[PDB]
Amino acid sequence: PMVRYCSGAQGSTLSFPPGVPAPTAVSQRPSPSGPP
Amino acid sequence: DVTRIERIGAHSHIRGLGLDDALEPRQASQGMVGQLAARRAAGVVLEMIREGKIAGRAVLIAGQPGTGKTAIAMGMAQALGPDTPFTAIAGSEIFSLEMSKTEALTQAFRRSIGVRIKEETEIIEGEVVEIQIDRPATGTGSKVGKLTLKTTEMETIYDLGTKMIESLTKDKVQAGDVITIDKATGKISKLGRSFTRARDYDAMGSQTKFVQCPDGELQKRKEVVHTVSLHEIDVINSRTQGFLALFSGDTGEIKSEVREQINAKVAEWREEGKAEIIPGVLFIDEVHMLDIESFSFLNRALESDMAPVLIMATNRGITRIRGTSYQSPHGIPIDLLDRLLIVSTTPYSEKDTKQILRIRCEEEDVEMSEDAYTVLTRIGLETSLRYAIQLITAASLVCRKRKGTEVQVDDIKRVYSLFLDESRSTQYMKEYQDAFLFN
Amino acid sequence: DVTRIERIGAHSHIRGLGLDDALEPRQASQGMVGQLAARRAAGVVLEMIREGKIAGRAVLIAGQPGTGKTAIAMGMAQALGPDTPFTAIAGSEIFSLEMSKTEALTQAFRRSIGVRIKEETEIIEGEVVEIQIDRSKVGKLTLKTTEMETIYDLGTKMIESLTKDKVQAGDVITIDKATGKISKLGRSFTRARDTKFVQCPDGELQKRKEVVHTVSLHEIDVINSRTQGFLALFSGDTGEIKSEVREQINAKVAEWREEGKAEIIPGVLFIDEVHMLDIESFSFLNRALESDMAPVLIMATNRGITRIRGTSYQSPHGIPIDLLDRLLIVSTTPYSEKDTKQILRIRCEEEDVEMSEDAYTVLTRIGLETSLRYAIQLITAASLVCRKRKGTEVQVDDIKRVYSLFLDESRSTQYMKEYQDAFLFN
Amino acid sequence: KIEEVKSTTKTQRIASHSHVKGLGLDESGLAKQAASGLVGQENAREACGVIVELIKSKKMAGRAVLLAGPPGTGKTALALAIAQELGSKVPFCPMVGSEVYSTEIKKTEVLMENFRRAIGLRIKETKEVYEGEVTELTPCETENKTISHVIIGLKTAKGTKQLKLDPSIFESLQKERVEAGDVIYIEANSGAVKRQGRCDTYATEFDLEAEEYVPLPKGDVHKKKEIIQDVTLHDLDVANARPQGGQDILSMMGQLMKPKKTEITDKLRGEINKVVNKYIDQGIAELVPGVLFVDEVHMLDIECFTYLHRALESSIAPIVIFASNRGNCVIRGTEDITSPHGIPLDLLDRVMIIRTMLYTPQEMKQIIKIRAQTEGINISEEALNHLGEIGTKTTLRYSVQLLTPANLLAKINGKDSIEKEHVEEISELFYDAKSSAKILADQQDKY
Amino acid sequence: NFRRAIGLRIKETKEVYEGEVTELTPCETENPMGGYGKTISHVIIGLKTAKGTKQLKLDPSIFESLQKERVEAGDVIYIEANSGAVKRQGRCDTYATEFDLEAEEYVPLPKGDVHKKKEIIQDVTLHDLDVANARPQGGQDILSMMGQLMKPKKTEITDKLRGEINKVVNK
Amino acid sequence: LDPSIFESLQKERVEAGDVIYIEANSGAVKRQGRCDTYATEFDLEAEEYVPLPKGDVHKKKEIIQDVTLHDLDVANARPQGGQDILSMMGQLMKPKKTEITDKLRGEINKVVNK
Amino acid sequence: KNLVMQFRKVCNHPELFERQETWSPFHISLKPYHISKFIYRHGQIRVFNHSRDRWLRVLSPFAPDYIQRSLFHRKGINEESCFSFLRFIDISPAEMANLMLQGLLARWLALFLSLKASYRLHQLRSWGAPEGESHQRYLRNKDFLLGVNFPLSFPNLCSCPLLKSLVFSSHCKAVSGYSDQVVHQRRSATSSLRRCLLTELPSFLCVASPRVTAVPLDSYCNDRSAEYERRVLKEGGSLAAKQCLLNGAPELAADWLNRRSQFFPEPAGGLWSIRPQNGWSFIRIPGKESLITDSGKLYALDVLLTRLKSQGHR
Ligand SMILES: Nc1ncnc2c1ncn2[C@@H]1O[C@H](COP(=O)(O)OP(=O)(O)O)[C@@H](O)[C@H]1O
Ligand SMILES: Nc1ncnc2c1ncn2[C@@H]1O[C@H](COP(=O)(O)OP(=O)(O)O)[C@@H](O)[C@H]1O
Ligand SMILES: Nc1ncnc2c1ncn2[C@@H]1O[C@H](COP(=O)(O)OP(=O)(O)O)[C@@H](O)[C@H]1O
Repeated sequence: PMVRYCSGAQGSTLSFPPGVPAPTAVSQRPSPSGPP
Repeated sequence: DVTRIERIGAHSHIRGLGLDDALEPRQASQGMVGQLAARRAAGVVLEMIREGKIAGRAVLIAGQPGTGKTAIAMGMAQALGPDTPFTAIAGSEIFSLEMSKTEALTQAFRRSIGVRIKEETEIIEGEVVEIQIDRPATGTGSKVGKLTLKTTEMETIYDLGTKMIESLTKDKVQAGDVITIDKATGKISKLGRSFTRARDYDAMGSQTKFVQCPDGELQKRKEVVHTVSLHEIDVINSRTQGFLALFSGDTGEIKSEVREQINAKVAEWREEGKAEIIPGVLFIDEVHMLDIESFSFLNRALESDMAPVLIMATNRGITRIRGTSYQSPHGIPIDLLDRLLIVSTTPYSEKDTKQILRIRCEEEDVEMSEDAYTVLTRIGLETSLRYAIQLITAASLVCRKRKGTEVQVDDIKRVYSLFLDESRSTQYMKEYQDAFLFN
Repeated sequence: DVTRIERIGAHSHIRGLGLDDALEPRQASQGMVGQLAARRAAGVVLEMIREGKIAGRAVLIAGQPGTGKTAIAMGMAQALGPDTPFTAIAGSEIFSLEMSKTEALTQAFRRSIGVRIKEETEIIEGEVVEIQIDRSKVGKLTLKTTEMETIYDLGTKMIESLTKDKVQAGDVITIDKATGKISKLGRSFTRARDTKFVQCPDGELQKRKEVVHTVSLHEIDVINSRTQGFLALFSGDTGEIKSEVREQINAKVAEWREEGKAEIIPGVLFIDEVHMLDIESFSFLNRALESDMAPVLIMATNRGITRIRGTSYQSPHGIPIDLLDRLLIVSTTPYSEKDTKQILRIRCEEEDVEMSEDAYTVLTRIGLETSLRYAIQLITAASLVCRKRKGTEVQVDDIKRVYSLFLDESRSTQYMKEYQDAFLFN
Repeated sequence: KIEEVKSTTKTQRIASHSHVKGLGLDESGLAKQAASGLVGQENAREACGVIVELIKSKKMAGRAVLLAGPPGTGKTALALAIAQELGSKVPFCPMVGSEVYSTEIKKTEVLMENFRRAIGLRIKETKEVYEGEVTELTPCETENKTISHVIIGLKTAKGTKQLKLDPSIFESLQKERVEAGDVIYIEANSGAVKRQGRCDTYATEFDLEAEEYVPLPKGDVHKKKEIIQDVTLHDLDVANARPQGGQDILSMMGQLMKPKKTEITDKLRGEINKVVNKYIDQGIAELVPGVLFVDEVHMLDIECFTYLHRALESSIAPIVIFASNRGNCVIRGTEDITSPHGIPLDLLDRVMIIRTMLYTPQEMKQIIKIRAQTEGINISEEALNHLGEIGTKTTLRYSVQLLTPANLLAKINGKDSIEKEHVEEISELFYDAKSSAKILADQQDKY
Repeated sequence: NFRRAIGLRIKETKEVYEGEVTELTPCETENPMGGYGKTISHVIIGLKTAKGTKQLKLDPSIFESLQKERVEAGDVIYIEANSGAVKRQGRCDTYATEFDLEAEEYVPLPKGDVHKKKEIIQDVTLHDLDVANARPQGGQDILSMMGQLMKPKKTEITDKLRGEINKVVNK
Repeated sequence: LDPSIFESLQKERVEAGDVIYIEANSGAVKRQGRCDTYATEFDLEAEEYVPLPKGDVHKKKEIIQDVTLHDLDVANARPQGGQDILSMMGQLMKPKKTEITDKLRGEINKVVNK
Repeated sequence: KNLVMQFRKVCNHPELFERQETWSPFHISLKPYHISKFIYRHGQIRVFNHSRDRWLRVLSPFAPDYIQRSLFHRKGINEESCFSFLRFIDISPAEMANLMLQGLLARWLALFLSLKASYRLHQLRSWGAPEGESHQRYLRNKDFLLGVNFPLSFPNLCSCPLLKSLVFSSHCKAVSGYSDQVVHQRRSATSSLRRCLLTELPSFLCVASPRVTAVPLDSYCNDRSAEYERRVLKEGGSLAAKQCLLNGAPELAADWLNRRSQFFPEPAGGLWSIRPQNGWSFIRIPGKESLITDSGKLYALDVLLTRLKSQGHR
């Protein structure tokens, strides 16, 4: 059940075991309307 | 070129009492000159301070204004060195609003006893090659993890504990940081990044100058000596988490039940060999400012085995003891004056006065002609010494304004006409007497 | 024997202002002797306090030093007893660094007038015989007195009290029923096998007790000052309690008096050494004695026509005429030989020390020559010389020894003139 | 074959009264000529011989003495002699008269803190305690969830237990960050928890951890012991006025804020007196009423001298020692009034005065000898005879004060002992109050 | 007043990354490491300002602070480049029309690049250093909060704080 | 009742069968005890049982309150204690009398005129 | 001196003769202060004047109605009024009323949110320099919050990494001041000096304790509702007020309950921000070094064994 953070030698990495939600979901811009 | 916080003060040329190893004063040495009787005597009390065998000792340095009383005291403060506590207090400074007069003296006393503690611990000092932190999905929630560390010679892997993990992540250590961990305490400390990771990185999560990877063995010991004075041991003990009051000045009137407990536990730390109690000096400069209430505390504070040596200065004749109408020598009550040794300073000759001005120009980086020193010596005998001392700077600045390399007699005649002696200002105040207020 | 906190101090030999039912003093009783005029005068004041009908009535006990003006005030404090307040303070005790000098008198007055109430209370008491609990929770308790038994079902807020205070079979407990506090009293003597031990309570288990209670008027002023104001009764944090709060608490206590919900119990403010209140403090006493809830003010002083503090003016007793005009002065005249001997007898009988009749005679000469309080101190020291000598009784040579060891102020001043330039500042 | 011996640390420091070890009386209470560090003062020592039996008798309250006599006559040395003669267990409370001028509390109340500190009390406090490695830890829930109990499993070399404890103990365990494997100590009377780190069994479990580790506790988990506490009535008075006991958010924070003094109410000293009387009735307590030594009493304010009339007449008060070095002064705070010793005649009845008196040359030589062999120094008889002459010329304190400076000069000069050639130099380097006042009166135009 | 009349003139770089956040893409490796479901090698944050948009690659640990904040696409945010702390200012002024009421002060879009740098010269008296050490402002300690809710006061600063400040400004 | 009076019933720990005093102006609420018709609900419970009131459910007076500008100045100058005890922040800061500014008294005057 | 085995035991170690006790302060507790049901019911001015205390609040200028009416509904083209500064501090009229009428809890929560808001204000204030806030006129909201502009203000001191080292004495680190520190290597026995670095004070220097530690003097009362009020006080007066002192704000409590689930959690703010050198309790367990320092023989043995270990001898 161990989520793991590797501050690795060449670069960092966060890791989730299978079935943990990996709850860092993406966030994006759904496009707004034009003029007020 | 660059200028530090301490600069050319009134006593910066003094670097010790200028005694030889048989305790005789040289005519001019370590910046002090002339004044043989009082420097010799201060040598004996300086040796008594440094011997440290006996508590409750008081010395009064006495004599005319501008005759080296403060010079001797601020001089033996250098010969005693920085490793042993010397506390300079003007007698004005005990008049607190956070605490009584007898408290402010109990602090000035106890701030003048050192408790020298040598602390040693194993430290781990390396470039961080990696950190692994493992966290359970929810559960009981205990984290676990590993750290890999490197020197220019060596490498190892540590399976971390729980308290180490919260310190490493609190201090946000990352791969390529160089760190120094106190293995006895779990405190991290950070030196900076190693140079090697200019190649692979993110958009900047930290920025500093880089530092070289640490050398040699990964585990090394460190030694610190702390000269923690008794007053700051009382403050630390006065309340839980009291540490800021050491700087803030916040604690008034600390409990007697704390002090009498610290006086026991510091004796135990001496007998355990855990700490070196070193007696210091309290220099109560201008002590004629103490109230008779404060002097009566000095009668009886000065008799504990935890009392420092104290030194006092005064420039007062028969005068009324502050807070009373009673006249006494030095403005000090005979209760205290009976309890101390009086070191008496002497006015200067021409030879000594010239020689003081000559060591002063050598500290200020000033060149003067022998003609200029001659006139300035005459000025420093007709007027006080402190005026002649001050004209050296003004004459060097006037000389520099005319782009001269060496101060001449006419630069000093110029400056003497420009900045007044007290005795000349007090004379011109007679011819404009109606124009000045409240004569 | 063990020693109390309270030991044989200067006035500890006095246990009342010794008087007949007719307010005439007998020569020596209840510990104190002589002063027949001032004891009769103090008896009349003690009856004014004990009756309580007049507010702010005041008396000044004045006389030469060491003539019993503190003594009769202590005899009066003992004869007044518990249950009516008596606040002793010294004149210098109002000079707070933390609170106004004028408020500290306002406060001291109000410590000394009680408000008394009585309240009906439901108390259970008994040996707990058996106690049962099970899962909310349900449970059942039994109690026994010397004269009855009961079984009680328990409500949830008793379950969370009998369990919380670890009550067990064979304990004796008192329960304030309205609150559920368990005041335990150890274990019963029939379960002293396998803590104090005690006999079971008598009578019935549940008593409608009536509790009398007394609260100082100041102590109502302080409970009203903060979130837990009552700590400032003890801690001394009670600085400058706001006068518009006192104005409301007096209005509230007045309507409790008129409705008969409470009764005010006027005590004594005994301000000792009065001659060193400032003229500001005497001005406060001039007006503060003129209100329904002013207590009886007893004042003591031992000064001639003297400069009153905070001023250049001289006045009798070191008190301004503004205040002396508001009070009755009782005058304590100095002792005869026979009274002085008799004071020394009662001090000896309080200290548990014997001395010969000639020892009492020379000690009386010393007492007349050197103003009495010194001769009382010679008793204490002379009887310690006997104990070092292995003597059973103070003889004249024990007194003449101690009289040569310890000086009175007049001989000490005479031996100060042989060294007049060796002592400092004169 | 070989022998070795070791020592590694400094002594106690020498101090201005450290030669005084007791009054130097005989079995009859007469003064020996020179004993226990003191010499001379036979009347004042015989008098203090009565006073040490006065303290030890316990019967008396607020009895007082005034040591009176010129500067250097030994008044504060005799109060120190009394403090040694009583031993450690009876409290001796030193005070200087100018300590009453606090900036936190009234002068008229600093005296009461000093009085109440001088009445000592010895208490057989039974403490009952839980200690062990925490092997299990669980809170038990109840509706508004709230905590009703905590269960702690504790382990020691002698066994294990699993205890129901109050939620105030759980709040304390959370405050102390206690977890399984931690060695802990709890005292059930204070409700107070101490963590000691993980048990030594876990010292191998990590390569790098912040913890100190301790051996598993011994004896049963639950046990009770007497602490024979020494305490004073002041230490009861103050500890209730700003309470640091208990475990709640408030008491946990009165332990952090600036420790200001406070004007303790007379009511609290009343309720404390009732509580210590109950501990004496229960046989749990012994009272040890001791001594308050107001040195330099001549500068209490007249506020304070008039308060002492109420304090010395208390049935509770300790025995009191005053000292004064003063003649017919003005009394402080009065500006007009003059009286012997600087003390009001109104207070000067309430004291047994102990006259202390000037020294013969023979007593000065004998004090200077006893002092020299206390400062740890050897002095030649011709040099000690010369210090005796300086005693007759000046004062006992100046003559004593030359000793260590002369020993520093001797070891600089390479001698093992003070020769007259050393003292005769130190006398030229360091003036005294009399000789300095001559040059300071002659040169009075320039100071 | 003696300590007010002595000034440091101390100089340093300020660097900050700021803009409207147009995306937060937790960016995965092609495969997980052994025994793991997925791995994030970096977050990509799509900051925008009136000069342009640029993606910043960031350490995966930044997401465990963006969700301690309440950062969502269309906020304006900043990151202290020397310290890696991310802070939210509020929804960008671009969205101020999307409700008739919403309970936040909408913040105007930054101008200049997403990455800002300057050196700045800061002048402090040694008395500012006396005060800031004598009464710390770093808020999240119980004694910092109690010291900030209590009345402010001047306090009798020790010669030791003067000594320690002198020993560091000389460094 | 408004919801703020109900919060006060809930702070007084009131339940059905308790004897309550409500004041409709002040919004003051006091629990006085359980009604003694429920005094048999358990044989011992840690409550006081009061007899059902021998008086009107609803009482009126035209009271005529007296208050002074200094009561207003003081009760508006410092932040109030704010809670009916029922708090412990109010343990830390002891009150003191304070130099109420002439600018506050300006607003108290302008409000009393209103 | 004042059998033979008792001397031998004392020569070997005094722990053989009298074991050093775990000393702890005397724990006195007094009877609680008894307040009658009568004084509790009728004698509290907060209660018996509650109908009058309402009018002190109805006539308050801090009522949000009068703030709004004083602030925006003025008559003069220019006109002085109080609360004008509430347009330039961030504070709302009802924030000012709640902050005045709801006591030191509302003060504390409003402070914790102002600490948060100062970091948002600072990075605006220090970079938004060009053009102007509108038409190069109008003061904006927060323009009177100037205490962020000092170079040494906590937001700027956190933003610029250099000054953070001149403001060294933070409130929960036991810093002694600066010293030199010397490091020794095992290989070659060589050593080097680190010049002027911060030091903690020695970890053992807190050793005083009160001789006596009394229970806080509680008040007891003969009334069911008075018992509930003291039970609320000994619980800690409310969930918010307790979390606010204990964890630093009720947000920091809700976060601290799940800092368990985070890699890089922030510091706790309340009493749990502190870890004092001994823990909060005053008991003085005898440290294991007291074995070495109580016996002359065991002290002599320890210098022999530390030598013999370093020589490699069994
Ligand atoms: N013996 C001395 N050697 C060197 N400088 C001296 C000596 N005596 C006096 N001075 C200088 O003269 C000035 C005044 O002397 P100082 O000791 O400070 O005055 P004071 O005697 O009144 O205390 C200082 O600049 C000091 O350095
Ligand atoms: N009438 C008395 N009966 C017994 N003792 C008395 C009496 N009058 C005075 N004393 C003694 O007075 C001593 C204290 O001095 P006191 O006379 O009360 O002082 P003052 O009158 O100045 O207030 C006590 O030891 C007490 O025994
Ligand atoms: N009788 C004595 N025997 C031994 N030492 C004494 C004696 N009298 C005085 N001293 C010592 O001489 C010095 C002066 O006595 P001290 O008690 O300080 O005088 P004072 O009463 O004026 O305060 C101190 O060092 C003290 O210990």
